[PDB]
Amino acid sequence: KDPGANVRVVVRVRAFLPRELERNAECIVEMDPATERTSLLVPQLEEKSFTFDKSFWSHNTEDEHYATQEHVYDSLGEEFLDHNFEGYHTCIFAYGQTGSGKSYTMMGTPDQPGLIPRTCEDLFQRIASAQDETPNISYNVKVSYFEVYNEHVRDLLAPVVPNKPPYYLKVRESPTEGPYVKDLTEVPVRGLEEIIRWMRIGDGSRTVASTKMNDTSSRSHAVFTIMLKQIHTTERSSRIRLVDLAGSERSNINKSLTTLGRVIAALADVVPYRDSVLTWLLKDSLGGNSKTAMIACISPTDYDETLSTLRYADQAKRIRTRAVVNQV
Amino acid sequence: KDPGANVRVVVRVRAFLPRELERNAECIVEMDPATERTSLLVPQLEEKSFTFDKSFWSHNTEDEHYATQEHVYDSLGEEFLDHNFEGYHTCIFAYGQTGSGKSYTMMGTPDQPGLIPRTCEDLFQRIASAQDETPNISYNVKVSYFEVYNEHVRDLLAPVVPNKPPYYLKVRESPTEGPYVKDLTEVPVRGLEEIIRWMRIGDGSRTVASTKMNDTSSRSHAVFTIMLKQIHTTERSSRIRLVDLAGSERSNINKSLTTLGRVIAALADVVPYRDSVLTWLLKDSLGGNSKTAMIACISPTDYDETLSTLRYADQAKRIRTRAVVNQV
Ligand SMILES: Nc1ncnc2c1ncn2[C@@H]1O[C@H](COP(=O)(O)OP(=O)(O)O)[C@@H](O)[C@H]1O
Ligand SMILES: Nc1ncnc2c1ncn2[C@@H]1O[C@H](COP(=O)(O)OP(=O)(O)O)[C@@H](O)[C@H]1O
Ligand SMILES: [Mg+2]
Ligand SMILES: [Mg+2]
Repeated sequence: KDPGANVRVVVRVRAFLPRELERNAECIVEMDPATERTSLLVPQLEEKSFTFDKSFWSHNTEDEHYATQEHVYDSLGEEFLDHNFEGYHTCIFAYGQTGSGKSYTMMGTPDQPGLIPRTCEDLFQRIASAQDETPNISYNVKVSYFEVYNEHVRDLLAPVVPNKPPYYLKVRESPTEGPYVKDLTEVPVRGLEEIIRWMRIGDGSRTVASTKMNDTSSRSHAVFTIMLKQIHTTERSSRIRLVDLAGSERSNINKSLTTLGRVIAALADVVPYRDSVLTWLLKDSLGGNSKTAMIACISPTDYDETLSTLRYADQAKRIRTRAVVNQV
Repeated sequence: KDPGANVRVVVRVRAFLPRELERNAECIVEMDPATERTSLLVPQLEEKSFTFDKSFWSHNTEDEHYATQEHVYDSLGEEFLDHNFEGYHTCIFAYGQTGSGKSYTMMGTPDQPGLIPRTCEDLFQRIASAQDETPNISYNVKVSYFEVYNEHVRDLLAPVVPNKPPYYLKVRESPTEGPYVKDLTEVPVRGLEEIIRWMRIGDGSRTVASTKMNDTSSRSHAVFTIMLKQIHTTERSSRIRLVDLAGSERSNINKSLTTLGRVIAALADVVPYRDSVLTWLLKDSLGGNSKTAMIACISPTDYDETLSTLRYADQAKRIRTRAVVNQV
């Protein structure tokens, strides 16, 4: 009786890590194959159940209801890509503690490819296939990619130059298409190959964690975005926003990830979109004209951290967006 | 009775892949903890033993003689770094079929770090520690990084620009310090953090495979090189060469990896160094002034492809280099 999309919410518990494996480390998450339910168990102060649009069990290979990367795409990813081609603005963000599997989910591995390349691959096949199915229609892909870190935005695709003075982009406002980053490089991409190249580039340009030997900063959020324009004399374009958020564990190096929580809170139970760069840039995706999905990633061992992730996810089911179809 | 270093040869069999795992896929490699022996078994035309400087069993976690990434470094990597700081030119190359674990070994994972970052970390700790142990001495690190692909050399650290006309560097010859790449960017690096940044950049700049969704070209060789200069009014520099070769399976897109074989062959049982770009640039690491290691990577399932890798590794034991200590 009103037109609002609910934020699609989905959880994915990952497999034990060698570190934990070592410890005969306990597992405190259970997902029902049938009901889409996730249960936080009590390790040997209480047991909690939740229901989500999907509860992805990616914790044990040999389980009957195991959820592969392909299976995650096939549920969430693909359907959202449909919406994009039907001219919706899409947005999927991975949220959860560091090491919960946000990056694995979104990006995955060379031979374990996650949401993003999946989408890319899917996308281009469609375009290719929509040649002789619909020859008076044709497509046009640009990709852009940036991370926020310490309330600073940097263009992950921009060339980088030794004796580095790291260079930050400005955030400004389309009176019609929301907030955006002033001057972010957007790169026309003709194929999978080309796209997944710029993906790889941008990626190795992220902030390096100094805590691991060899990692991306656990406190950097990254936004990969595919703008997709369909031309028929007349054309319209949708934009695919795909986000790998900074870990959630219990300018300021924090502001963004914490005030994000404040937003989701506002939108369920003045939304403080502008109290942070990330939330301001995603203002539209979290309540503007966006078909939007949250993927709560959870560790199978961490009790309070998982309980938090879950609480948010639960709270985020209540958010409603005003998702439309674009045209010019 | 003559001063030649033997090429150090080492092999590492990796764990099954999920794909193989699926198949109850057979395992045909066996390493003796005690003797450094590797045996190619007969699947259920013959059984073949070999001995190497080390035979790394990285195929099953719960095994008593399992070889971690850390343990691979602690054998090969460290000793070699020692040689570097003593002023030797080092070079370690990974060789084997695609998917054998070359990249995993050399580079590894964010939380599975291989040879390279390990080396970088070790290196910088030494320098840090050699502050107040030896304050009249101090160090100076530059990193450079390039891949060869289709007999083309490209500067993986050079900035890259949209509407990309991919840009190839030239090969010219130091009448004194061998072959080298004319104008390759070398980047002074002040810390672990700085170096492993530039590693990540260069990396995401490699050629994209179009066979996988999301991968580096199985046919690109990458040469990561750390030039380390020790200053005392007087200084000298050694260079660490770390190589992730193109796979070995059954300008021309092949020339390099195949004529490499022809070289190793020449040096054991006119060495055709210049018949390819790769072998010409490594001319020096393969028989010049270089302490040098080969790491043969092998799949635990692939019979002929492993037998070939092994054949070469066996043959490479015979190579002797003319490894010195440098000074100016
Ligand atoms: N769903 C999964 N199943 C098995 N292993 C996983 C899964 N997700 C992540 N991993 C592994 O766990 C580690 C942490 O994953 P990562 O995606 O970096 O977490 P985060 O992005 O939250 O830091 C990585 O080694 C990753 O490969
Ligand atoms: N030693 C190992 N133990 C367990 N898994 C491995 C090992 N080496 C490689 N793998 C996995 O096998 C796959 C192929 O490894 P990779 O290094 O890419 O081989 P190559 O570089 O020869 O293509 C990767 O997913 C890698 O993470
Ligand atoms: Mg991550
Ligand atoms: Mg590789």
